[PDB]
Amino acid sequence: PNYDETDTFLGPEGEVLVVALNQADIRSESSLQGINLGATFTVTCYRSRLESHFNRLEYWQPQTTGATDFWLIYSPDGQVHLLGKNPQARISNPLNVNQTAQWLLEASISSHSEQIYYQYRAEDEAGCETDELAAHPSATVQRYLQTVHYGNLTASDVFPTLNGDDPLKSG
Amino acid sequence: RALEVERTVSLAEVYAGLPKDNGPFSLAQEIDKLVSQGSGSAGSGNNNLAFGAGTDTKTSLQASVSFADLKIREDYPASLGKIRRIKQISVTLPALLGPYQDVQAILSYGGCEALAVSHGMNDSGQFQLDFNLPFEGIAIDQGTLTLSFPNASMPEKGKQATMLKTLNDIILHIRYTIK
Amino acid sequence: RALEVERTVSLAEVYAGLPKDNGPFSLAQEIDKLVSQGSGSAGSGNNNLAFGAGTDTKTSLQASVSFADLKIREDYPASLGKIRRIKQISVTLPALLGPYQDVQAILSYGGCEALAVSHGMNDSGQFQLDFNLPFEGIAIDQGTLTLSFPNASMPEKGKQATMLKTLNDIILHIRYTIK
Amino acid sequence: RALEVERTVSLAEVYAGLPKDNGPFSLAQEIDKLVSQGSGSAGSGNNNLAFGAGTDTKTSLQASVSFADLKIREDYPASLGKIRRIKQISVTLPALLGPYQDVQAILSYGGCEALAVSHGMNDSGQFQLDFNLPFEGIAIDQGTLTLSFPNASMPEKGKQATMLKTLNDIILHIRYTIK
Amino acid sequence: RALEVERTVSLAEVYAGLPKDNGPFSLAQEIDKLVSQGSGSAGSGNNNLAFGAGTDTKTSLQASVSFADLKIREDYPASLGKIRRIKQISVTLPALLGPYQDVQAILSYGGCEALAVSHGMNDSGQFQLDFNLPFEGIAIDQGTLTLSFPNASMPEKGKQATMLKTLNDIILHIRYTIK
Amino acid sequence: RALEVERTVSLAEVYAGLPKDNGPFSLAQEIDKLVSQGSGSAGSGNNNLAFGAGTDTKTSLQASVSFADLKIREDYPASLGKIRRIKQISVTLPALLGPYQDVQAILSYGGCEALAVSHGMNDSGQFQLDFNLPFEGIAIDQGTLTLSFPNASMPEKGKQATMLKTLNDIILHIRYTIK
Amino acid sequence: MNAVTWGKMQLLPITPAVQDNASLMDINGDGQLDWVITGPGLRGYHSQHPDGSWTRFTPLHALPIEYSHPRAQLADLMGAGLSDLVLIGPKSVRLYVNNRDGFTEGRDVVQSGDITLPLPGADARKLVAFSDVLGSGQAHLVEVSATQVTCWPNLGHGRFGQPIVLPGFSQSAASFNPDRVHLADLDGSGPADLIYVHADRLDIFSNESGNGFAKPFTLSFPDGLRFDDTCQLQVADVQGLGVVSLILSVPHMAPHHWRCDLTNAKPWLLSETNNNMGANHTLHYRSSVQFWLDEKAAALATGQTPVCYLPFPVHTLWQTETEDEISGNKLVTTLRYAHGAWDGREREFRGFGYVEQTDSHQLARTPPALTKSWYATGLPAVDNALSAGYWRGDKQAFAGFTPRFTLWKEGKDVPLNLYWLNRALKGQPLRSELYGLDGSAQQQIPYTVTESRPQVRQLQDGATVSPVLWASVVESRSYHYERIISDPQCNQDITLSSDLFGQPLKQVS
Repeated sequence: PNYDETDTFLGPEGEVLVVALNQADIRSESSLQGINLGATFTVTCYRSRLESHFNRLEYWQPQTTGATDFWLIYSPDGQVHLLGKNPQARISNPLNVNQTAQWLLEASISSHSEQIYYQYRAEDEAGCETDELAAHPSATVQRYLQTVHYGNLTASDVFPTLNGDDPLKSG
Repeated sequence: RALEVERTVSLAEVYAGLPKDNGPFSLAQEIDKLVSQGSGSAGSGNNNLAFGAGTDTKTSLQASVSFADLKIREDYPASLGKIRRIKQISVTLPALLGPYQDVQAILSYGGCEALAVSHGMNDSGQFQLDFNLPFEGIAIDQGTLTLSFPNASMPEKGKQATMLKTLNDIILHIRYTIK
Repeated sequence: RALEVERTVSLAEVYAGLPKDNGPFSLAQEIDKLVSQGSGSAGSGNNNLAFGAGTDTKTSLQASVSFADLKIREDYPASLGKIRRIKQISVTLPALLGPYQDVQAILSYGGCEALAVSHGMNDSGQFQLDFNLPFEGIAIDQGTLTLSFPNASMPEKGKQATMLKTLNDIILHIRYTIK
Repeated sequence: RALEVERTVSLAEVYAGLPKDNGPFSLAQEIDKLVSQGSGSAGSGNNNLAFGAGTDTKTSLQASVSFADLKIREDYPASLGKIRRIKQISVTLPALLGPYQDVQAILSYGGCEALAVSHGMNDSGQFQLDFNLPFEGIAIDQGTLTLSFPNASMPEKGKQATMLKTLNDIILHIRYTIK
Repeated sequence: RALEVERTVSLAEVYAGLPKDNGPFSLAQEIDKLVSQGSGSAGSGNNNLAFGAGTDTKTSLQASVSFADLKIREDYPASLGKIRRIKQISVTLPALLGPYQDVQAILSYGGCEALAVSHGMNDSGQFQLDFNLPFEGIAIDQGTLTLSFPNASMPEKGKQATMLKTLNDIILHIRYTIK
Repeated sequence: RALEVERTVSLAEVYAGLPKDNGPFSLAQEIDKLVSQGSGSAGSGNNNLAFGAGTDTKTSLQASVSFADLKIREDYPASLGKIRRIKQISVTLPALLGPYQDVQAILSYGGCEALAVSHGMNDSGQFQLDFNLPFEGIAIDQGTLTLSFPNASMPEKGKQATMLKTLNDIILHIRYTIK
Repeated sequence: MNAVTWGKMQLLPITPAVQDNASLMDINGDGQLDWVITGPGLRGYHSQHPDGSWTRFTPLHALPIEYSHPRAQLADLMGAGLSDLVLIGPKSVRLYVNNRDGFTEGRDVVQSGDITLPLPGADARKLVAFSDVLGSGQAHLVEVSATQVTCWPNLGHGRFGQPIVLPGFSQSAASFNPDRVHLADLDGSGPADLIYVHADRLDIFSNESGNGFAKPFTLSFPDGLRFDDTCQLQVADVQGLGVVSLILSVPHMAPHHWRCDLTNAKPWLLSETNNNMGANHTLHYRSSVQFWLDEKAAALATGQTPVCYLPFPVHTLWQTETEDEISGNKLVTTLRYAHGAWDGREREFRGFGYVEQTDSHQLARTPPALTKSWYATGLPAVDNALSAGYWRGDKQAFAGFTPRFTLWKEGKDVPLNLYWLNRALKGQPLRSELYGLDGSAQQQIPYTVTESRPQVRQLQDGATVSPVLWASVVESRSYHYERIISDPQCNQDITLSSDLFGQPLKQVS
């Protein structure tokens, strides 16, 4: 990938996404689910080019330098997904942190305010010899799904990490 | 020392790039039309594609071109020199040949005025090409350069009626000198 | 001051395209017939495949071809030149030999009248072929041109009896002028 | 017998390593800026990329270099010899050509003073580079060597203008003798 | 003029094809036997493999072969001629050479009687083979051709001892003319 | 009519093979050390690696080798010719240069005494090498052969100081005659 | 059942007639080989169709002048599966990107850090080539010395990472020649193993996931085979076994050859499973090459001409035997594939168009149940050949279905970028016929016949990008013959209207 405006994305089903036309769906948003995000984002509704599920995908990307880009998936059974908002759920270039290559699923909301939160761990230099550390020095990019939190202790239709207040300090 | 220049002319880009008065035409579509029927014509003036006129040439498909319309003199400025004359002409015919067949073609001019084509891979007329020649010294402005394909009629069951169906373009490699 | 033309002749194509009552035959299927048994023939006239008649050539398989039956004079119109004389003939035996194997074959005509084939891969007689006196006098429309494979009998237990059974074609690369 | 040396000179490496007093530039960026507009300039002195000045050369991009600033005399110690004269210069153009396009370029020195680049890959101006020449004997530490590209103006619809947008470099294969 | 014949001779096939009264052998199995031991022999008469008997050649593996046992005169009929003499001989040595290693070998005959093999892959002894020669005019019946390998002893620490273990065959490219 | 022998000589194997009363060394490590600092030597006698001594030469990394310590006379017996003299020497500098790069190196001997290496991949000092030369007739036993790389000291910011650390070995393709 | 040989030497009827300055390569990557003629005057190619035909001369839109450089080479640097043109310098490459119609404007990618790239061909004591010695699917830059194997990882866009040393390979420095070094993946785990060829033996170094090489093991040559500089080692899949075989060629005094077969089956695939309660499944695999050679041989028995549209082997599941260990009953479901489809434009495997099942029970009699079933591939040359393989039989059946390409405007389906409409049909069912193989007079008559009709609705148009397409089965017709040719019991379920999101608005049974 070139990591610019001339790039295509793959959906979760493995099919290529295209920009959805109504002209292209481009809107300017600064508020998701009542929460002020801190910046103004250029939301772009995407769509699978071979439609099976009829879910829609929003590419939120900031105009301001200082925030970061993420995705939303609105599945047709009322669920909304949050894919790669925080750097724990993004596979990005270790040199250029804005060069994201994989927005991993971070949280889900159901229609009945039930939430799931996905916790990933980064790679580290643990338990590998010095022949591994010489050839692959800063290999701290690959994420592993460590634990998945669900069982929402109180009902809320907002994402557990939009507000920026420790998403597992919620019960 | 001459300024020794190699020029590549595609006959499809010449024929389709004709002015609309004389009438441009597709080369491969008109070759497929001229060979399949008995005879006909395509083009006008000296940039044409017609059959033969003389005796024992009426089954031959002749592709004429004009040196004045190739505009070779505009490729370099006239302050270099005006003695612009041909050193050597060779012709490549990209076709689909049979298992052990050859190409028969005669490159003529209006002795060193004729040239036989045998395989069509940068094909000079010679067995070995030695610069130590046909068309040598003909100016790049005046003249008419005809490529005649014998046995090119499919109603007359000519043997070259199948190779010309696979022919998409005719390429001339003009080597000329500026001095 | 000449028109230098190359012509390819596939001998299995020539032998298969003989008219009826002249005995058309497959060169690949009638060589290993004549090699396996002692003697025989294939076709008639000058386009025949047989063994030699004289002494020391009784075990030699000779694949002869006529020149007027090739009709090389019809490849170009007679308006170009009525004189058409052979410049050089080379033989190719396709996919027969390895990189360290040899064929023994004599290409003769009825000095500079014969030619020994050694590797059969665009193979002339000579160690270096320079056009700098091969074949003055030989017209393309008269004569016969035979190719003799010695020791080619299996009941006499000659070498190249097993090798000629794995033979695909015999290709002659005739080069001639139109002056 | 002379010390027969070859030196490969890259004009993008020369133009980008000028002193800041003389105004260095990138050859790749400045070409598609000068081609896309009518005419401009680059550099200063004899290491300049600019359009032509005279009659019928104004639509022709010229890339000049100075022999004195290539510093070829310091490649070898001055005890090996103090004359270093050019034997032959070849030009290589890392560009993209179309399906039947050629390169039109004139390498000139301020008949053996000029050269005509045609294919642009180790391109001496000759049909056969026989060493038995243009620029022969020009001293390596004095003079100006220019390379003119005719039909280089895109507002004036030059046929060579789209090739120059892809031209990444100009490579010079200077062969010279130290004797 | 002359029937220019090329013939490929394997010394491993000559040494295996000896009659049982003359002691046939495998070439690479006795080359490895004689190099590792330092002395010994193989074969009989003129088709032998041994170390040289003279002074300065006591550590030199020599592979001899007789021209009368190669049976070259039976390759073509005697009606073609009797003047059958060698034009040229080249040597192929299919071994395992290093990245920058050379073969030392002298092909002799009992200054145009000897030949030095230096790279061993279609190796003629010349820096440039020019037909415009060693062993020229030698008849194909009389004589003995010897390929001597200097420094070919493992007990005497020869620099070619481990090279010769890898050598599989000695292949001779005999070019001869039948006049 | 001489025995024409080509011997490939690798100079790192020579420097690694001096007995340790003269002092052996590896060519790649001693070049990196002697380029990075200004002064320094390696080896002893005539098979040394040092800098130039004369004027305008003290920044030239010179690599010398003795002809007697190559022992080229031990490759063939003295019974086949005592008269061994050089026909030609070519130099390869393996894995050094990119596609459009040049090296400056002089192979000399203590105008046929010197030779300029320019591309270093089977490099003779000729623009077009013709066998019909430098070092032609230099005896096999006697002399020193010096390869000098000008501008090779890094504290004086030599243009060849960066590329010489890449150098692995120096290869000489000596072609000599035994007559 | 898997024995492969080669036929007669057949003379090809047409050849592209410009035999100079050309080679065979896939210059555009569409699966079919091209005869790329880059001569002095013209540059272009003839493509070879799988049905024997040669395409006419197609000129390349742009070719670099440095394509004729003696040290340039065609490699895969951008990662798009195409052969780009590269000139490797020690600290800067020049990269011309293949864009499937010629090449693009050349870059000069300067390598970062202390990276000094090896140069191919510039040494005779080293092998510098493009190989995947890490298993990543990229052509990395490898340098095989006599002492170590150093790999520069390809990062795309001409960039190259810091070098990685893969230990474990070593030879005698005198007896090391890089021309006997062959980098080839032998099992199929992805990294390239290292084969060094001696005389009378053959060292093989197993790549350990791109982290090094194992202890070598020797495969001694059989009695009568030795190697030299005229010999050649080829590595190819000449067997249809999924794994490559080592082909050694000795050319002198007669060309004779030998083949080393390392394994029978393709390794690291799932063979057997077990739940330790009395049930186990054994899985057997066959390559799609073998399913093509069986299809091609049976076509020439009826005088038809078979054409293959799958230029790459797909290692398919062929037999999955189930065994209940308590009762001893076994069931062997054997599969048979045909009409594989690989799309050249999107460079993707489209699937098979014909799958068979044969449920044959082995009770410790009952006839096996063969189920033919066709699917739509999306390739129109494969989809138009499927309906010539159906069971006609009864001569009174209704007319079969075709796909329904449809456009969506003003809230309704109005009928009709024809490539993307066919591409949406992949994996749709087209027919299925069920048989019972008892060796009776009704063995060839099906128990039931089901036909389907897919449709594709274009939801938004695509100018340079793909459209949005929605594929569904719009009407399905089923038959019930019960192995009686006349008198079946047929029915049908048709969808007439669907709304914006594919919910049915009008259905007819």
